[PDB]
Amino acid sequence: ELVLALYDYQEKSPREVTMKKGDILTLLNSTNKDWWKVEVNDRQGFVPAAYVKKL
Repeated sequence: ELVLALYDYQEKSPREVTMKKGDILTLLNSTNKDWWKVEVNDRQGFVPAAYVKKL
């Protein structure tokens, strides 16, 4: 599944990754309601689920 980044997010912990608004990310795990695991080109980690939209 692909998600679209609606906002910029800068990583704030070791498990997070950074994304820019408009990035299309690969969604790896959306089992948590708040934090989803994504791949943003050869990095994998968590971003806030509210800040992305599934395509």
